[PDB]
Amino acid sequence: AEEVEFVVEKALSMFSKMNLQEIPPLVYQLLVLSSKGSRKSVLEGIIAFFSALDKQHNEEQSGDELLDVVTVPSGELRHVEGTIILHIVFAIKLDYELGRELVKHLKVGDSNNNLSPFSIALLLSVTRIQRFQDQVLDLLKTSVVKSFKDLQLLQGSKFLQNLVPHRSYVSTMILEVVKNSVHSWDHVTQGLVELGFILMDSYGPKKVSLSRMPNQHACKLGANILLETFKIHEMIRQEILEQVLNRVVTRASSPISHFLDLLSNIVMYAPLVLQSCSSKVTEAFDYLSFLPLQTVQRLLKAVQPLLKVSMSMRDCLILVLRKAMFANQLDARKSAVAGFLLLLKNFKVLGSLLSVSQVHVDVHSHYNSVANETFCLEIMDSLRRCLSQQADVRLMLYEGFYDVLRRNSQLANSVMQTLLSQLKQFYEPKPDLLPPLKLEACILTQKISLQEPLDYLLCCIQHCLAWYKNTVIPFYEDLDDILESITNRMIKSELEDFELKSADFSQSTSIGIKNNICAFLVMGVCEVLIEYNFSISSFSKNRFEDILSLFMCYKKLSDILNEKATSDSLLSMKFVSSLLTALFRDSIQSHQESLSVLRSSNEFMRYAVNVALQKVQQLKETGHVSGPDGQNPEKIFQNLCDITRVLLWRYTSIPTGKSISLLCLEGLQKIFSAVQQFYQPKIQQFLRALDVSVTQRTAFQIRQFQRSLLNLLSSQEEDFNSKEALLLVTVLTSLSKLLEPSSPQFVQMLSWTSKICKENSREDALFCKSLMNLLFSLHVSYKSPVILLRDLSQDIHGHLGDIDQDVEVEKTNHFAIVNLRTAAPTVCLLVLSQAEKVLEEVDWLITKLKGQVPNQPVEKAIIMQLGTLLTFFHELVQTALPSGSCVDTLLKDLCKMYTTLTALVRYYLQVCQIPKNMEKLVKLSGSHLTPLCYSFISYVQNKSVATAMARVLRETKPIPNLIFAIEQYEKFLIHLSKKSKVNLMQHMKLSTSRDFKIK
Amino acid sequence: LDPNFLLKVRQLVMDKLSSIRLEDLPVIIKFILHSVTAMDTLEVISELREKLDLQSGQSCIILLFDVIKSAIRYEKTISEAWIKAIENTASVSEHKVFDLVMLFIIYSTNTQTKKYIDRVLRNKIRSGCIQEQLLQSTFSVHYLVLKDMCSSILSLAQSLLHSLDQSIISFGSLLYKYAFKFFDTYCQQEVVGALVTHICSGNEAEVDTALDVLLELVVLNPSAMMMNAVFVKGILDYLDNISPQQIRKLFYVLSTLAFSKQNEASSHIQDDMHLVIRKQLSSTVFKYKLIGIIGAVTMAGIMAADRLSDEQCTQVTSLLQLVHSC
Amino acid sequence: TVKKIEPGTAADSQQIHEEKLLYWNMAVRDFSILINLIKVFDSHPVLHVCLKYGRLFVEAFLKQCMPLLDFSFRKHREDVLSLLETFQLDTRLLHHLCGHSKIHQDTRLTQHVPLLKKTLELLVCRVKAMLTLNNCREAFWLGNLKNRDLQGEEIK
Amino acid sequence: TLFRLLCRDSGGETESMLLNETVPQWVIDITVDKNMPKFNKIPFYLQPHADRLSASDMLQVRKVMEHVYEKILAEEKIELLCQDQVLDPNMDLRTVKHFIWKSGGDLTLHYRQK
Repeated sequence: AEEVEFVVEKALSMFSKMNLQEIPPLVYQLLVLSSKGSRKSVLEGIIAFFSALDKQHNEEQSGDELLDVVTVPSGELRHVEGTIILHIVFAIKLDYELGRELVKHLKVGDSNNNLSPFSIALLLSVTRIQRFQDQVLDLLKTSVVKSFKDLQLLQGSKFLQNLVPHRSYVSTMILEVVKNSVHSWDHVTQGLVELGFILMDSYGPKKVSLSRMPNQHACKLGANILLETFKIHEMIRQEILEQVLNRVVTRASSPISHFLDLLSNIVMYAPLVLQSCSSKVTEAFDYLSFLPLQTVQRLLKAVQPLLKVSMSMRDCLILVLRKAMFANQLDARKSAVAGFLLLLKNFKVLGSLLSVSQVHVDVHSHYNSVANETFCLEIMDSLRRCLSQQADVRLMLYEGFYDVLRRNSQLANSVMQTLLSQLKQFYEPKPDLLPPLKLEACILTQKISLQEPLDYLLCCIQHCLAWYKNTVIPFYEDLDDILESITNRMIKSELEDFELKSADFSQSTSIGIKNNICAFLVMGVCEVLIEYNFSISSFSKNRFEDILSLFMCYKKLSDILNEKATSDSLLSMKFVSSLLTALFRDSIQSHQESLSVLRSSNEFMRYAVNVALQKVQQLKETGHVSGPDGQNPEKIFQNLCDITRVLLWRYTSIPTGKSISLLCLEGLQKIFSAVQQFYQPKIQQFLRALDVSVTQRTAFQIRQFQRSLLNLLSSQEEDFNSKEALLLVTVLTSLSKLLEPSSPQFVQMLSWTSKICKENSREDALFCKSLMNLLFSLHVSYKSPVILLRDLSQDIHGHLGDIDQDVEVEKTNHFAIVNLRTAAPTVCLLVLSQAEKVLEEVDWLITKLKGQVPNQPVEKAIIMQLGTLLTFFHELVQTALPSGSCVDTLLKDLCKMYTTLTALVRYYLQVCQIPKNMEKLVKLSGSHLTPLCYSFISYVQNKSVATAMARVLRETKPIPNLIFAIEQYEKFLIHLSKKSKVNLMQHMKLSTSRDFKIK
Repeated sequence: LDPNFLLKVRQLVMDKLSSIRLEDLPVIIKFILHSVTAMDTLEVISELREKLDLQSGQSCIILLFDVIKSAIRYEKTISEAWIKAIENTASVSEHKVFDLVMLFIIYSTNTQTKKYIDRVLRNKIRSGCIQEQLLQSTFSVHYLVLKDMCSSILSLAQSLLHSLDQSIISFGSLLYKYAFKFFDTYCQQEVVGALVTHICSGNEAEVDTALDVLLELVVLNPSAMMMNAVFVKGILDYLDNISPQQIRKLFYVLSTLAFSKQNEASSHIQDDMHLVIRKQLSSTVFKYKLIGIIGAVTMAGIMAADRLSDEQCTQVTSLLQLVHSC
Repeated sequence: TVKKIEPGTAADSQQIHEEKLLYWNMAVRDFSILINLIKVFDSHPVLHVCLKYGRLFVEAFLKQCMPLLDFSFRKHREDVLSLLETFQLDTRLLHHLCGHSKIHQDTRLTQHVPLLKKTLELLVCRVKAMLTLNNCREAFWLGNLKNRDLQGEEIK
Repeated sequence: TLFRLLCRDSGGETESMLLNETVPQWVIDITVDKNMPKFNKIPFYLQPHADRLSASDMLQVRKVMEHVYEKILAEEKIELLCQDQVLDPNMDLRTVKHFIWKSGGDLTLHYRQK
């Protein structure tokens, strides 16, 4: 055993001396020799040599392509690595002990510094052995997740970030394994594809906080792995596309959003897809009829880049979709309607340019515009026949005709005749009969349901007509006449001609359900005509008086339905942005006289702002907006900028159901959250459109909201607008995330929040909780909050008193926000959560530090953190906390405090073959924490169906858990006192025990 | 249609499922499987598991499974719901041929359930739910549908053989033997190639078990193993990581296969085995000299086994004279 | 033997509950005699056995006897208090044994102390849970026991 | 032959639709995505005539001359040699490897002061 150890070790010396091309011959002989001798040292040496060899090559490769000092060229380096990996893999196929050593050597929570691009590529090729397939792939999955947890933990702390020099991450490591796999590493791809699918299956979004972000990163890595492997390796792409389509083409209604983005990215290389894997798309197209409507629309939008460039795929899609049209089975014509709508709103040119002995002939015929127009018109005629189907099918067509009419201008006439004819079925052309529309004809009774979305039909007509009269001009003269007729007759309607103040309006009776459904249609019609009368005749008084009367018709029926007991607004986002701008910040004498009609109605102000809030909320929930151009991120972003400017101006210009200014502040909070969530790269352009860098513009907005909060605080307690103050802090919290922490602007935000917390003593607990959470979020990214935590504990101790009931605790009054009512359970629960974060950071250092063996600077910082956190706990362990969750959380946190102390002692137990600071920390814990923990336990216990048994058996855990933690700590202090020959138990008193004795 | 009205007609559809003909079984089931919602999946599939008996007759059964394979091809929930029905069952009597056939179909068709099928299979075998007779009956009468997925079955058999429980190991060995017996020539070569990998793996448990399977295959079907001798001969190149006890067994199966028949194919292997040992007996390496003695004594046992002409008697005698001299 | 005594249910015969309670009292007396023998035999192998198996006896007590005490505390009150009071004398000697192990810093002995201390305190909290289930929370009251030697000499 | 056309006819409606289906990815990368192809790299040895370096194939001998000069006006003082032959300052490494080198190993260049 010793003799074979020397011969291999001497050969590892030859690794750095012998030529690179000579290594693989040496490895094979030394690997097979390892069968009868040492096994771990053989694999560890090969892995260590190439890990440093690759690292040295990476360092020297970076730089200009001008003359460089390169030892090993990348071409031969990947060749020797690739053939040596195959040598190791072949050895495992005959040994099974070398493979177990490799997994055990590369076992991961710990950073696992032995992981490298060479070792990861070695592990991936090992997965070709079915025995080690699941075992190795589980190792790689755990490594990336832990690596992302480490990355998230470092970025969220400044204390932790200073002490840890940066290290590479497994996610970065695997990506360059894919990059290096181009050099004939075909033995890696199969395990590389399997790992990418495991990462995306195990950590895909299951929507159907702390751990959600690292899970999203692991899923993204799988998509990056699968996408990059698709481009490089031609023989694995057909398996990637087939597996991707398997998770997407289902009726299981499982969350597949991540899979659809990967499929959309793969088909961006359409010629790359058509060359090898094109049948998989065609078989997927065959199942489109059986898929649900939601799946078909999302699947077709994913393979849209493929359809844009390829004629055969469009021909295959049309061929399949045409069958679904003629298919008698329902729920499949719905997918055909979606297929034609998506295909007709995106492509101006459609159409092409068999039996056993039937072949296709390449006819060289020029493209005919007339033939294409006839082809497109025939499809629209097939869509017109679908306006007699279920209300769901009509809804898609109304939403889709506007996009179709904007893409294909030749079909504009077909749309209007199709739309006008449908309106005639419900429009009363008699110039004096009321109501203007036959609301009973839109209802299907068989159970009373809705047959025709008449309000959505009018919305499509109004938008399509508006586009018509401004685009194709440089039926239409009759469409304005009808809409004008509907406008006037709806206003003079007495709200009884609809058979609607309260007849039944119930949710169970048939007539009640019909009235509720009919109530939505008339309100939706009012919204559409409000949009219509705004643009026509420009800013004329008479039309605006008709909007207010139309709104009152909508508002009155909205009130009656709300009080007895919703739906989206039919206004487009562009109109809401345009309406708000004129309604608040338009100053032109011609416009002023007409706009005074709309500005005088306060309820119209509520409606206009609230609809804008609805539009923003749809963006956050869904990612797109309901109205026209509601799935175009560029136009949504432009509308957010204009809406923000109006809401920002209104809130700042005039201070204060809810008032208009409060509504504008509420909308501002949603927009800031929505902009950062979706339009992350447009933040500089978003802040630019409000009237340097992101930090300078953000600070200007931040200081604007800072002054507003100062005015609320400066007022009296009864006048303190709690709702606005919390909403202001939410705005400041979101904006402060944009500042760079290493900047004078960030320091001012931290310095302003600290001053507010130290001087204001509001009685509202929700405001205090939000303000302190802002202070701690800012502070943690600046420095360790242990000093801040220690000062807050002294305030909680001062207000709530001491458990001794015979000594007086002096009131520090470090922060005025920590008053007698907010001290518990608001500040106490808040600081305990922050101290729990501090312990999780320190315990991460010790784990990283212990597994490592700069041991000197990290040890001092850890001891300094635990030394300060001891004083924080020393204050709370002798506070008369209420019997609720404050005691339970402190007991659980004290257990975490002692667990971390034990982990530190066990570290020095491993290293001591004891500095003065560690001496003082052990002495400090035994003089200020341990004796007072026993006093707290006595304090807590003395003062005071099947679920009752559960509650009492749950209450019996926390105190024994702490006693175990203290005794476990003193056990390892005895072990350290023996190894280090210094008695650490002289600092510790004797353990105090309790005896129950019933009265 | 009305969900309640659709439920009632589907219940009547499955009510008389036993009394219907054979050719309509695909289309009637084709209706039911698509007539499944998210919540109703578990309850419907459990009924269909028991309401189905299955006891152009050979073709229509294949058509039935072809419909099911297409029906669950894009449906993971239905495939997963089938296994839950089998997992919940705790009585051996309920398990039938149709039960085992479906469990293999889900394995081959959908790869997202490889692990879940494996874990449940271990429990059923270990608890005695799945028996040799159920496996024997499954292959015997429904090898037409199983033959399509011989690669999938052998991957399942190979994984079962890596276990540490004799019940699982015995079943995995049986899965190898039944695949060799009922499938075609190409999948038989896969069976032998899979066994050779186990013998060269290094595990004492796998090498011992795989050698027993090879001996059973030789005794059962010497003619089929006769043309697979090239791969079996390849194990002789990896005698370094094989114990002397297993070397004796490896020579026994090689010797009993070479002398099973008197055809011209055997005579090529017989003289091939003589020369392999002849060049091991004379090897300067001492370990291979001992391997030659073990192999030559083993061959002489089959050579002189009593059930022998003079020319055979002098041939085995000459082999012993060679071993004595070396 | 103690692990095999089930608490049964509250709907069993009163004599059955009385018999089990009498059975538990004998087990505690036998435990008391065995534990008290560490005063004369105070070698490490004896203390290791007493320290290791004292924890297991207490764990079985609060898992098997405590549910029985929940069922029968109103009808049987003097017996339950007598059983708990006598068992309290035994647990005090377990505490002194834990202190004795830590004072002499015997690594082989102190490696059982943390788990026995948790179960010793878990018993104390379990008694209070019993009183709450019988609406006697105000009857519960703790006190700090004096640290004693193995012989019984106070450590101060 | 997948598709044949004249150069000027690519703009037509029929040809453009046909080009989208026939043009392969390796032509799309350069003509549409405007990506830049790889730069081939030729490593070589600098040794004193009596430290491996990797450079672009297009690198001139002058660049290698000045690198040695900084290691130890550059044109006048330093003459580079290969196979005991003088190297033209304007000649590139790619040409040197092909004509003068006449060997199957990494190109070796020898530097000596003029």
